[PDB]
Amino acid sequence: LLSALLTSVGINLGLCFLFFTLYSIWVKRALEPTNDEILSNLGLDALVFIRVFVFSIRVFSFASVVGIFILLPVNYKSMDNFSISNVNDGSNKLWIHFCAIYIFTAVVCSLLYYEHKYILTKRIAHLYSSKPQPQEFTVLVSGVPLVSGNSISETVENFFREYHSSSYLSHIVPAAFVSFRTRHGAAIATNIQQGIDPTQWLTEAAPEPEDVHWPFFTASFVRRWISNVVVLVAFVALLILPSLIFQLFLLIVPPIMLLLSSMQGFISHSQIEKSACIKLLIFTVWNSFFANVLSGSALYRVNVFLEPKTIPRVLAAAVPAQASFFVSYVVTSGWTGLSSEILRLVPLVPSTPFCQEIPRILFFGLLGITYFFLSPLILPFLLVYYCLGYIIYRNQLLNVYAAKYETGGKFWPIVHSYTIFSLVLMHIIAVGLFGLKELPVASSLTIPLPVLTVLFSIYCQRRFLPNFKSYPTQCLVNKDKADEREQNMSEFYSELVVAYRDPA
Amino acid sequence: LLSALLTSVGINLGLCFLFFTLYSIWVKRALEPTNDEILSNLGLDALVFIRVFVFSIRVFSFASVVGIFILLPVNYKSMDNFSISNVNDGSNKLWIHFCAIYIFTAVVCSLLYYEHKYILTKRIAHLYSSKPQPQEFTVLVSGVPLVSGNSISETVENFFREYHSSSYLSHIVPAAFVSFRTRHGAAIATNIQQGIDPTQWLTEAAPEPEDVHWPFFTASFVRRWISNVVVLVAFVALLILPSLIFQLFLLIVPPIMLLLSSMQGFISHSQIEKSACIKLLIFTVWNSFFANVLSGSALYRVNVFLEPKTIPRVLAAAVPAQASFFVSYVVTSGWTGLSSEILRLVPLVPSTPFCQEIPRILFFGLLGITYFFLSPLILPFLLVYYCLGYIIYRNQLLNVYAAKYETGGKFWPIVHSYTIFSLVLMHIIAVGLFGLKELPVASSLTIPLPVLTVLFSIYCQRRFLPNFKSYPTQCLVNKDKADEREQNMSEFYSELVVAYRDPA
Ligand SMILES: CC(C)CCC[C@@H](C)[C@H]1CC[C@H]2[C@@H]3CC=C4C[C@@H](O)CC[C@]4(C)[C@H]3CC[C@]12C
Ligand SMILES: CC(C)CCC[C@@H](C)[C@H]1CC[C@H]2[C@@H]3CC=C4C[C@@H](O)CC[C@]4(C)[C@H]3CC[C@]12C
Ligand SMILES: CC(C)CCC[C@@H](C)[C@H]1CC[C@H]2[C@@H]3CC=C4C[C@@H](O)CC[C@]4(C)[C@H]3CC[C@]12C
Ligand SMILES: CC(C)CCC[C@@H](C)[C@H]1CC[C@H]2[C@@H]3CC=C4C[C@@H](O)CC[C@]4(C)[C@H]3CC[C@]12C
Ligand SMILES: CCCCCCCCCCCCCCCC(=O)O
Ligand SMILES: CCCCCCCCCCCCCCCC(=O)O
Ligand SMILES: CCCCCCCCCCCCCCCC(=O)O
Ligand SMILES: CCCCCCCCCCCCCCCC(=O)O
Ligand SMILES: CCCCCCCCCCCCCCCC(=O)O
Ligand SMILES: CCCCCCCCCCCCCCCC(=O)O
Ligand SMILES: CCCCCCCCCCCCCCCC(=O)O
Ligand SMILES: CCCCCCCCCCCCCCCC(=O)O
Ligand SMILES: CCCCCCCCCCCCCCCC(=O)O
Ligand SMILES: CCCCCCCCCCCCCCCC(=O)O
Ligand SMILES: CCCCCCCCCCCCCCCC(=O)O
Ligand SMILES: CCCCCCCCCCCCCCCC(=O)O
Ligand SMILES: CCCCCCCCCCCCCCCC(=O)O
Ligand SMILES: CCCCCCCCCCCCCCCC(=O)O
Ligand SMILES: CCCCCCCCCCCCCCCC(=O)O
Ligand SMILES: CCCCCCCCCCCCCCCC(=O)O
Repeated sequence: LLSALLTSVGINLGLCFLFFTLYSIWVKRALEPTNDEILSNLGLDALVFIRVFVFSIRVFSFASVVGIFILLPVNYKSMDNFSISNVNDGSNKLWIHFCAIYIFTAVVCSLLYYEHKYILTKRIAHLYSSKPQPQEFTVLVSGVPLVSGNSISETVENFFREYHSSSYLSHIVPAAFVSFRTRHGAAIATNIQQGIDPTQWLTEAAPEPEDVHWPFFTASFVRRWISNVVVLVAFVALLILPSLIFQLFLLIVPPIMLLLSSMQGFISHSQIEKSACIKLLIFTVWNSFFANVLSGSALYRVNVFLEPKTIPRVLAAAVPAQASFFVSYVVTSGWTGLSSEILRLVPLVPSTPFCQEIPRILFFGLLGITYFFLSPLILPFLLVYYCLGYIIYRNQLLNVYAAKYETGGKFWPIVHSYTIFSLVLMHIIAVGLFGLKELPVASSLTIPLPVLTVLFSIYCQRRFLPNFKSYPTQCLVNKDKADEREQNMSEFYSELVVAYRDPA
Repeated sequence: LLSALLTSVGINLGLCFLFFTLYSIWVKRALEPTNDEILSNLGLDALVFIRVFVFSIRVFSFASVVGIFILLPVNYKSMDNFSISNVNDGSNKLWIHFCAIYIFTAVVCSLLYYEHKYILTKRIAHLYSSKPQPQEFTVLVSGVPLVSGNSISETVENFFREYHSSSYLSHIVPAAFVSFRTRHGAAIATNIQQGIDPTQWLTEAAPEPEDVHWPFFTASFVRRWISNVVVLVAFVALLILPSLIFQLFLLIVPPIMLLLSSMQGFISHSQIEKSACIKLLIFTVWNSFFANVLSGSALYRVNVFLEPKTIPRVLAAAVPAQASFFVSYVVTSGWTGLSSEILRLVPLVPSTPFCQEIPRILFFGLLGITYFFLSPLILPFLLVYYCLGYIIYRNQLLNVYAAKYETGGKFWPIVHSYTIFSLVLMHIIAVGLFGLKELPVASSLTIPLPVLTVLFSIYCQRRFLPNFKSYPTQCLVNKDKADEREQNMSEFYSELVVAYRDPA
């Protein structure tokens, strides 16, 4: 089998060039800038995207070295002879895999810990050095009460003038954009329930003026609730070398998810794309990983996940068999993805690659973590993909893309949570596998690993993640005070008050 | 069997009097006061307690009438001949039970809707008419940073003076009680993350000065985290007519749960008792309902709940058989509970009956809802219990109890959530039972009932429940402004600043 896999790779390389030819009928410039240049020139989303690649390179450089030089010779010309499945049942060499599963997990968790601190330092620093933006001082208020004898405008200003008299500026219009004097003031309007009735006078931080999903305002509350039901139904209906054809059809799914999320009741394109990103993560895990591992009907797969006590064995006995599939998958989707982006085949639309690429990076990471333990020969393919991606994307972000919004580093929590999922899924597989390999002690001793990993995640959920949703009082106050001395707020406020005028 | 059940009731009545005799070796006065007198004289917790009884009386007066005059004759001298189990398999009379399950559920949900509105009206009104209390303006800050060259006191005042300069008053002491000028000010300190690091400068509204669990402050953060692990372990270890003996041992469980919760890291006796209340709800559901229904070992019961697709049949086939058990249980625990309280056998300690009685009321409600559908003859026993309870407790709250704290109506969310659980469990049983009774159409059509019930619950979770955790800006501001005209805040503040002095 190894020579067939190498042949497949050669075929895919040949296809790459044939497609470039049909279409027609940089490294130093990408790598030299440092991360501080990325934060100043592109911003936090670009920086997180790059750090996701760095994280993956570190995770898999480690995994590749251990996988290839320590575990691979234990496991060991078919691909299978290099997998854990070639280890004798009951073997004490499985304790090497056991140590590796805790060390690898500890390393991944350590790397996540590091990235959380790194990214937050950059995020707090970004706030302190940046200029004030209209979206930082503006709240979108919705569910404005219908008051006889009064317009929506009158209802909104009376509410905010009465309850936020020290911070209210002005507003524009059953919803309105309300401006505040300070970031802290806006935080209060969005963090503390406003009216007696919590389902009205709803507050959310405003998106950028240029990122407002203006069609949002067309629908009434009932009308948009009806549409979000339709979106969910359509999403589920969507969920429920010829492999190239498969990949080519996957290339149109992101557009589907975006148009689908656009009618779900979001107020911004950032939310629509983030929502589509999440739908793609769900979609890819279901339609690529579980669909190929748990081969069968959609009903069969659903029934598998209704019986938790058997999941470890269903996956431990199903996943290893797909290692050769996934090498092909990664190579095909790898070059399809990278060539598609270089040649701009998608618009031939999101202003950034995040919606479509974060799910590719993360899906590959799922396979990397899962197969480090089970079949290490996948790891060098993933490592090459990530290294090429890193070079290519540093160039594409600097010279090709033109983001129409900034979301701080709000994609980072996706990466964290998805990574914990990848580790936990792998741990579940390992528990099941040590069971199948007749090493029940390891199977039992590995139960605490998912638990500690989840507790680690919870620690991070309480310790780091809240700062990606909002900034704390200490931070916002220090900046509001700095702005009072450093920024010309008397002009900022004149822009702020008309920033959200509907440009029509 | 019916004559044996009547004999058992007669025996229990005889035992009641024998026990009163050994111990020794009002209705108009309880019922005449209205709910406004309860709110003014006893407060919101007493009012909620009474409304829980009113809710149960209305739920079971309805259920008793339908159960006894509509379903009972359909079902129909053993007790079993009056149960749903006596209905022919495949019978169209099961559509009566089917209609009754939706009507009953709609009625219970309607009654919950009503109570949520009623209770909140009383809660908002209570806030507007009451005098300011020290606990409304005080925040307990914990996780105060260790700063070289500075005391904890210095660290706390510098943080609040710098970030809450418009509202800070004073504080007393790795934790401190910090006072604010307004309720809104305190709300900001407790609702918005304070420091950069969310695990430090933690803020929580202070409990009453007389309700502070002072031992809390003895432990360091690590030391109390160690203890809460011990509490969980001890709790689980506790979880894992001779029926009187059983009930008598259950009477010591509340003391165990209270001492157990006292070392878990709570800051007040209100939290300890509420925590114990929750542990008792968990304990009773596990050790009384599931232990008797799912007869077997603890491991067996745990395994039952690891297979969701079979739960409906395991319970549908197990619960109906216990109807005679539960009639005896309700009668025995009913008189044991009421006589124990009248004679003060528990102190021969909580200042109120809430910790111990809310779980009795709610457990009985679980049985009422479950057996309305399956065996209606239980319902009159529950109805008598609730009616006697209502009379007895109105008297005990007015003349016997002396609460050492006020928690608003914070027990109400327990009642809501527990009630939704009771309805959902009953719906699960009904789905399983219509399956067992060969009426698969009803089994299928009942699936939406748990779903709508849960969506109703979610609606209430967003619509009503947040107001039981805190008051909204509109409410707090209207009151802070009223206090500026109506209350002598210049004296309140002098009491506020020393209110939490450790009385030692
Ligand atoms: C059998 C298949 C369908 C299982 C997949 C479901 C679970 C295990 C995975 C798939 C993708 C994941 C999500 C991706 C993005 C986000 C946004 C963040 O703000 C909170 C967590 C959250 C919401 C993740 C939690 C867990 C998740 C929902
Ligand atoms: C077998 C398949 C379906 C995987 C197992 C699913 C369960 C047991 C595990 C795997 C990883 C876990 C998640 C890891 C990260 C986060 C982010 C936070 O915002 C909420 C909790 C949340 C979302 C966890 C919930 C439970 C979780 C989804
Ligand atoms: C098989 C047995 C162990 C099942 C029992 C577990 C579930 C179904 C029940 C038992 C008691 C219930 C709880 C009682 C009190 C409260 C406090 C409130 O602020 C939020 C909900 C919450 C936390 C309830 C949610 C559901 C609950 C946890
Ligand atoms: C068979 C036994 C174990 C019962 C079934 C358990 C599940 C499916 C259901 C029954 C009732 C439900 C609960 C009803 C009320 C609340 C209060 C809110 O604060 C959080 C959600 C929460 C806590 C729900 C979560 C899920 C729930 C616990
Ligand atoms: C198993 C032990 C060996 C471990 C070897 C680890 C090597 C890691 C190399 C990571 C290089 C990442 C460079 C990122 C540069 C950047 O910050 O953009
Ligand atoms: C197990 C065999 C492989 C050994 C490990 C090889 C590590 C290769 C990755 C080095 C970091 C490259 C970072 C990307 C930018 C670049 O190409 O310079
Ligand atoms: C293998 C299961 C456990 C997973 C969790 C491992 C987490 C390890 C990282 C946390 C310790 C970080 C210590 C940093 C100290 C410093 O600041 O120098
Ligand atoms: C028996 C089948 C098991 C699989 C069930 C999968 C359920 C996943 C539901 C989506 C959870 C993520 C919610 C996203 C919230 C958001 O938009 O930020
Ligand atoms: C065997 C199947 C089990 C499936 C378990 C699915 C668990 C879904 C968890 C949803 C998490 C949603 C978190 C949102 C947090 C946020 O709002 O930021
Ligand atoms: C307080 C936080 C607790 C977190 C617990 C997270 C548990 C996630 C599931 C991982 C363990 C699954 C093990 C199944 C073993 C089996 O039953 O065969
Ligand atoms: C039952 C034990 C669960 C432990 C799971 C790991 C949770 C993370 C522990 C903290 C790691 C960071 C240590 C440095 C703390 C500091 O100096 O701030
Ligand atoms: C088969 C899996 C079903 C899902 C149940 C297991 C997941 C339990 C939830 C764990 C995440 C808890 C997130 C809140 C953390 C916190 O307390 O701050
Ligand atoms: C099945 C249809 C018949 C329904 C009959 C319902 C009778 C309900 C009686 C409830 C009385 C509750 C009195 C409570 C007094 C109070 O507010 O304290
Ligand atoms: C199905 C047969 C029973 C018929 C319904 C009987 C209703 C009895 C409850 C009436 C409300 C009593 C309220 C408690 C205070 C009191 O006793 O006056
Ligand atoms: C049987 C499943 C559905 C359960 C949910 C039923 C909820 C019914 C109560 C909501 C409607 C209340 C209308 C009140 C109108 C008014 O204010 O007069
Ligand atoms: C397989 C066994 C199924 C039973 C699992 C029961 C888990 C119940 C855990 C307690 C949930 C309630 C949390 C209370 C939070 C609070 O203190 O307010
Ligand atoms: C078949 C077994 C299923 C068991 C499912 C248990 C679900 C537990 C839900 C816990 C709810 C905790 C809500 C706390 C809300 C709050 O903090 O106020
Ligand atoms: C958006 C909120 C969704 C709420 C969904 C709540 C579902 C709770 C479980 C009740 C239905 C259980 C039916 C099991 C039927 C079976 O599989 O045999
Ligand atoms: C898929 C449909 C789910 C419906 C579940 C019931 C949720 C409650 C609906 C609102 C009931 C109250 C109606 C009165 C509204 C008002 O006038 O304020
Ligand atoms: C076998 C049961 C396992 C538990 C999974 C079913 C319960 C799903 C959670 C439903 C409650 C959601 C509470 C949040 C409501 C909201 O969005 O505001």
